[PDB]
Amino acid sequence: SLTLQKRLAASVLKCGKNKIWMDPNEISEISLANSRFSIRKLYKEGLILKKPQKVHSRAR
Amino acid sequence: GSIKRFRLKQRLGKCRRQNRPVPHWYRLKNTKRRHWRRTKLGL
Amino acid sequence: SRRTKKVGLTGKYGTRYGSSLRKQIKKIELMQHAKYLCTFCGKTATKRTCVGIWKCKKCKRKVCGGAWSLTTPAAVAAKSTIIRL
Amino acid sequence: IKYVLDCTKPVKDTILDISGLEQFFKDKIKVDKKTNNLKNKVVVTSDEYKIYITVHIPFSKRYIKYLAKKYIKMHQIRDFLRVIAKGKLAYEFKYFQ
Amino acid sequence: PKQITDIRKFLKISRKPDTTAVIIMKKKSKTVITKLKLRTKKYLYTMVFADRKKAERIENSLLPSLKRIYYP
RNA sequence: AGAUGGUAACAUAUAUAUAAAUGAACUCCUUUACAUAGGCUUUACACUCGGGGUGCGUUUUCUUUGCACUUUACCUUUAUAACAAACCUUGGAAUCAAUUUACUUGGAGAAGAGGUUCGUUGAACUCAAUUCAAAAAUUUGUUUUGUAGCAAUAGUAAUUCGUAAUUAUCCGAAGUGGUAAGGACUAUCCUUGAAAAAAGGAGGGAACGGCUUUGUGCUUUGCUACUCUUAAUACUUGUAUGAGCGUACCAACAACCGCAUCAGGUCUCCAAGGUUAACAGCCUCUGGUUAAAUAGAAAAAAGUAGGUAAGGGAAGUCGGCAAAAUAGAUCCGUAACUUCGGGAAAAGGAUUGGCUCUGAGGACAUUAAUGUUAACUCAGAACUGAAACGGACAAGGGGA
RNA sequence: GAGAACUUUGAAGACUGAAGUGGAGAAGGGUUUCUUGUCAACUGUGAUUGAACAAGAGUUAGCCGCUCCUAAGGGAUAGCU
RNA sequence: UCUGAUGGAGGAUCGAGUUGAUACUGACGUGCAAAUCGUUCAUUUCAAUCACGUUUAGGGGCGAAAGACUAAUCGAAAAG
Repeated sequence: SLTLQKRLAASVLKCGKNKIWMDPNEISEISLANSRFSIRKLYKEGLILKKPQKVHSRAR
Repeated sequence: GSIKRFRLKQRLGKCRRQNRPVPHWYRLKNTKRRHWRRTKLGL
Repeated sequence: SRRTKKVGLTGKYGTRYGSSLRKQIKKIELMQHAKYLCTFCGKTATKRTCVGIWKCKKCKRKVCGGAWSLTTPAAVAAKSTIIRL
Repeated sequence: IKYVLDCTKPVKDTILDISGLEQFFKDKIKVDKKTNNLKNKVVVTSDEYKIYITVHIPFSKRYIKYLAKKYIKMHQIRDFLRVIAKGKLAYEFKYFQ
Repeated sequence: PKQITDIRKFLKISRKPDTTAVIIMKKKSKTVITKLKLRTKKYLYTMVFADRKKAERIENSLLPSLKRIYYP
């Protein structure tokens, strides 16, 4: 259902497909989006984010 | 491959064009079909 | 210090091939890898480049010689007879 | 060099205490790994809405944000406040969203 | 892209029939430094100006046939 | 009818653009254009460390903290700077000297001093323009600016504002040696490691101004502003730029070949962190995945893939098959025999963690003397522990 | 969604571990690509999934390649058999 | 003649990868597979390995030689 939007969000945010987060609710709005333009706009209004990269500390 | 000759590409297009079904309006008055994975063109 | 008692440059061959074969190849690799006297410049700097070609590192001039030494006794005597006349 | 940490907007809503912040910075900012050796090389003064930190040694402005987060986590308002830089030498407590 | 340093050559290139546009760029450094870039057929020629005054007389003194492009 | 500087190596055309430095036949070269091994070295990229800024995270306790971003293409003969080399001038070498990790080099001209060029690289160096003082009818020092132009206008990470715009940052110093390339070298071969298209350099010196005119392309008469090169324009030239073809996707993990959506096969490039000798093994970041012709429950026999076993230790078996036994590194010790090279990791001993220290190994400046600063590498000592320490991973059984 | 162990989303526990089911290509394939539908059969269980089926779409070069050169070599000319 | 360094030779050694295939005569043997899977083992500067191109064609080729290989076909291929 949301695989197209996952792929487009990965492209737009220049990160891995495994690093973009869709709002678990309001997925109907996400499904409405079908272009990089729409993906960009609902990333801007926060329905998709980019998860932080897993911490790899060099302290030890 | 991505690299092709003009004749080879035209032949591939012809095979794709012939792989289509019988028009519905005709059928109301096909056997020679192929799938890219089952039977190879060999040409 | 002294690294080999007698094997010399043939130490590269280890124990392989006979001792007589190694000794015979030593006696001529010694003179194949030697530096000879360049009569054109007087500096002992002519080394073998290929099997019959000897080049001086200074003059850059090259001469035809033996397979393993700059001159061969047969050709040395041959030239001497001609020069005698 | 002088640093400003404003709290006007939150302490107007009376969620922090400037004297508490002042005391935290006085007894918690460390110099030479020592926590109360400010003496004459680092000084910190107060204001009815600001906090003034005047340093005379190589000092990182990020330290102020570090202590401010530490304080507002100790007193459990961390989920409400953020420390956002405004100028070169100023931090300010902002609400979320 | 080429950089021209003296004013005489830059003005001469501006007066050529080939040149089409002048790009004016202004930006803060620490004082606004600027640079004027003539767009000729072959190359884009640039001159930088620390001097506000020189920069502010030169673009005016340039003749207005060729089109202005202000990037800031 | 063909320029000029330097003693020389060689250099010079910066016009929007270093375009033009005459040159035929005929020639002679160069580039294209080439192996392997070894180390040394430079640069870029990679990785890493510390500082500054920004954001996030942890926050019972500790933590001036952990993480992320902090960027810069081609092109400008890019200009310069630096350096391995080669060459030139001067110089004139034994008490031989210069010099490399290595050896390499010199009266066929070394060291020293001063230069030229190529090649590496590509803003280095005050590089460029600019401020301020000594040189004279244009040089040397001191400053400002600019990421050198490209260039910030782009990119990234942030803070906001109708919902498309404003804002601020994008800069200070290093270490390791992973990859690639280049350099100057040394060594090896009974092995010497393509060609041509194409491009360039040279030797040579055929031909020769312009207007007009004698006579027959040749002597001739009066006069001098005169040839090549790049760009644009106008007209003639058939229409006076840039043809045609490929370009999706897979490349195996289900897109290929194995009769298949088959645990098989199938060429190339990139290549992070920790431990480490290591692109090994094991764990991790980015990226990817959580899928496999099925699932759930139970869990006996038997099978299969393994573990562990008292005492004995090959009695088993055709046969130690299979398994077990150490196995890294450091220090010590090492026989017969031998083609003198080996045998050899022979055999066989000891040590090994953590912590707190001690010693040794460099670079950079001042008027024999005192400060600033960097690698992990070795050696030794105390302490400490359920005597354990190549703690997992990885990893010879030896001998006659 | 009629229907969800094997469709999608979020959360968790893990794996691959730069010698990778990570990125780019060649050979080979030839539309499998994309979007929208969609389930008779196939997708060895299910299946709403799909590389299946259906309708449309998608491949833009003076500078990346071919095209040119020559190599191992092939074909042909002159002859001669 | 001896000792210490330096140096970096060799169809030198160990060993991943590659290239193979010693043993378990393991699994499987109605296989994942008309030769695979696991562990073990050989091999890594050279008579090394790989790709594409190219040449040699059936009483012929090619063979570091097993009558091996020549498209699951070889003491004479395959097709008619």
